[PDB]
Amino acid sequence: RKSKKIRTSVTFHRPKTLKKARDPKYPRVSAPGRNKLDQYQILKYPLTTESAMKKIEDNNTLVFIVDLKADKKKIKAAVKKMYDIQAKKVNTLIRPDGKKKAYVKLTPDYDALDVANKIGII
Amino acid sequence: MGRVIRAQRKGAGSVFKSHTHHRKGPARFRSLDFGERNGYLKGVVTDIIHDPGRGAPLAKVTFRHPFRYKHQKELFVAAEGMYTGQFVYCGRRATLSIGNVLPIRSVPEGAVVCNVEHHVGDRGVFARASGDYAIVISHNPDNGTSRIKLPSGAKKIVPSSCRAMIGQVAGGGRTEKPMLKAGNAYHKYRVKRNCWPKVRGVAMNPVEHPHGGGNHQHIGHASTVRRDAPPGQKVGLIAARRTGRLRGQAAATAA
Amino acid sequence: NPLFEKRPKQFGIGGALPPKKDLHRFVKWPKVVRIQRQRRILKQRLKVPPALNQFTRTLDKNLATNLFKMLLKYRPEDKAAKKERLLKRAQAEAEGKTVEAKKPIVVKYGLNHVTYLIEQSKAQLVVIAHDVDPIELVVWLPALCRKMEVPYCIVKGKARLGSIVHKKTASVLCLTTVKNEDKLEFSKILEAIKANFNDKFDEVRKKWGGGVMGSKSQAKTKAREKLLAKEAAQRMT
Amino acid sequence: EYKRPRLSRNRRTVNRPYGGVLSGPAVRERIIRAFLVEEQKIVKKVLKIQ
RNA sequence: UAAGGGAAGGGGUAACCCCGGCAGAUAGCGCGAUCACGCGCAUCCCCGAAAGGGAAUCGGGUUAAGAUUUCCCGAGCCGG
RNA sequence: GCCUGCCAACCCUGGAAACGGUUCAGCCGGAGGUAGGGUCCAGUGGCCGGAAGAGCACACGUCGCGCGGUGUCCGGUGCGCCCCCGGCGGCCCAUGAAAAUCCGGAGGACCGAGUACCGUUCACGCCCGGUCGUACUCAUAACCGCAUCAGGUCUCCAAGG
RNA sequence: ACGUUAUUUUACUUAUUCCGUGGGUCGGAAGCGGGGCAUGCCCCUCCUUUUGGCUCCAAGGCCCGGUCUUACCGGGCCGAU
Repeated sequence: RKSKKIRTSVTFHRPKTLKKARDPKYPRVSAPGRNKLDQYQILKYPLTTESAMKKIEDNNTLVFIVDLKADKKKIKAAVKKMYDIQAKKVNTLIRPDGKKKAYVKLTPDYDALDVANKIGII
Repeated sequence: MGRVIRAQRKGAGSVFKSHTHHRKGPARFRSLDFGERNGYLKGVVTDIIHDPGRGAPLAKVTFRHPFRYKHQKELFVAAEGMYTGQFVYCGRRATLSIGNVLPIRSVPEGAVVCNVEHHVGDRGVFARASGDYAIVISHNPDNGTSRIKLPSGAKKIVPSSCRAMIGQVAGGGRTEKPMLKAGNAYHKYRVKRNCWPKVRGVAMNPVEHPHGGGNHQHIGHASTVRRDAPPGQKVGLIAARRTGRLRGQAAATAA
Repeated sequence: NPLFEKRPKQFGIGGALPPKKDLHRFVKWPKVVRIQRQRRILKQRLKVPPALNQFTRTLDKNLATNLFKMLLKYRPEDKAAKKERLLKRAQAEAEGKTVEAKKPIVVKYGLNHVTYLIEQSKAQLVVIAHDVDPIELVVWLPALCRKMEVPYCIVKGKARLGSIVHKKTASVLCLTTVKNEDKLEFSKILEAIKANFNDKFDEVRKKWGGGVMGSKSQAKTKAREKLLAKEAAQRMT
Repeated sequence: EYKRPRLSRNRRTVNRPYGGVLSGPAVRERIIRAFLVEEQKIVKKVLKIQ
């Protein structure tokens, strides 16, 4: 493509400036090793305490103890998969245990009390 | 022997260094394209900005013209009588008015200048401290050499291509009238690179300083030490031609 | 004019970007460009030994090109060509039962090979590259040929010789033998070197270094002109 | 507050040229300068050539 | 982002380690741009004040407690 | 939301001597004042929206983990106190940062249509907003001095005589 | 004669050295102005120039134009030696 005169002429009307050129890259074909699906269950169990119990009634919210690599996005998806409910917020607390306590605010359209019964929590 | 003395501490380190960053910017002179018969590089004084780093002003001259590779802007050294909105001309064929900078050859003999270049493009070497000025002593039709009598009084051979600015530098008289406080002295030295109080060599311990020690106050030995003397040794009045109070003069070369 | 209003305008200089100018001669170089340009210039500046600067006095373009036309016949094999030949020979000798091919005639090439041929006096003519990055390597080649009284020629372009062999640097290639048909025009080539060096060994710089420097040439003209004017005016009046 | 927000287009500007930039009596000073230079320039040019 | 610190470069120092950038300057980052191609540019690039500087919230209620902050009503406000 | 600020600043009128207004530095007006009429910065207050559906004080009720009702308003004063915010003035051989963040204007290429195309820095409507800390003490007892040590240890609120 | 060899002085651009930059408009010639010199035939052996001038604006799209391949589309060259 490039007929050498063109590059020379561009620099000719310039006082230096910078550079510019480009060149390609290629991915291999040999299949880098290790195929895996090591995956933790973010929801472990609904955490059960006196302070958990009151909140279910009061504010439509189950309280779980969850992994130490928790966020809000993954856990909301997980709650939807496993208990068929929409979660409106997830709230994150470090514990002196060294794991993360999750307060998960649930939908009013299917009440946390009647979610609770099949994965009982006090 | 002794612990190391205070001069050697310059070295590097923030503690001995000044706040050079606070200082307001470059003092540089924009390197002429060519030409300059009145206003081919036209500057406009828009401010005269104080420089804390020498406590005397540099005129803010703003060159603004475009292209892309155009190089412009910033602080040429202030001269007397300059005003805002007056145009500044920088280059070879520039008109002879105060505050304009041009090669020394085109400036006539006997003419007061401020700034000179000690080889082209080093931007200002001779006379920059306030109320001082060089006066260009000789030229003739000499391609090689312009001779300038400096504020030191020395007559210097320097190339005729070297730029100088017409006028004397501004802020004169600065040093002449007395501080009349220790506290006024402190503030000036704080802003520049100097540590303020001078402890005398006598007042220091014999370990720290050669002149220290002794029951009564005195410098123990002759103050004058050799120029050839090495670092550490070299103290007092170094290589003094004479001492005691009479009848010297300025630097007086002859040709 | 209905088409446009202002037919002339001055951009150019005193406003607008100027004519492009010679920025091929100015611009910030990479390091490699800096060193390569200097090397030829410095050849002049330092005194150049007797073995060198016999070089640079190279064979003519017309002579060089017709030399290559002879070599068109003799060209050495490619990687593919050699491999191909083995298959042809193997088939012919085994199945046909035919006696071996005619003796091959080609240029012989490579430093150690060719230099041995000069010693034995097998090589009729050797063609020597002007270039080659270790200059120590190639000073020996005309020197040895001259000593043994075997004719040689120095042609520009190490790459140009190399193209014929279909490789990289040949450095030298030579003809130990030539066909009877090529023999007549081969005589012209032998004459060619002793038609630019039918001379005794010019051992270039006596002490001389320099070659003329652009600034110095201008300075010299001015100095000469002033002197000439003065001298002429004394005689005249 | 002063960037892409509850505010409408007008509140960032004055309609005149150099609306936010120059004061208005300052703007006219540069219109005067623009006028003076162009008229003077033709007079200068014809004088020099002759 | 600052004072300042510190990879990257060149160079000493075996080396640890230290200055600190260089041929990121016709080595590529950035924008149109979906279309593959063109156009533009440095002193880079991160950390550095949980005090500098700053995208955006209030009220009431509650428990063992700070609540603009937890909770909740009602009303917003900012960014995508 | 509607309305509203004087200093500073600006517009228009007008043409001033018996010259004026005016600062803690002489500064407004002689490149147009004093004076008359406007305009702007919107700290702030007002009234309305928020928002009483709240909260506060009462009465009554146990009708209880709580029931029904009211009233909750209108002025005044300044060398007060604290803090803020405004525009000034003193200081200096001292003249008192930078960036993210970021709009503006100048620039006018390019793209502009009608039964649609262009605005989409506007209003209204729809969805979403991740990561980590939040206990509480903060000291004559939760900190540091072996320590429930008369010590020390950064900051905000600051009643009445 | 070929230089050879040794002291010092002195000079050039290539080592090295210093400094200038988001390496800019360098140098040499000639275009075009025009002057001074004996200004004579221009006057070379020279000196100023070579698109910008009061006038807190502004100089960005290598530009409009001219010109050529090229139906328009679109590309050169020149404008700006």
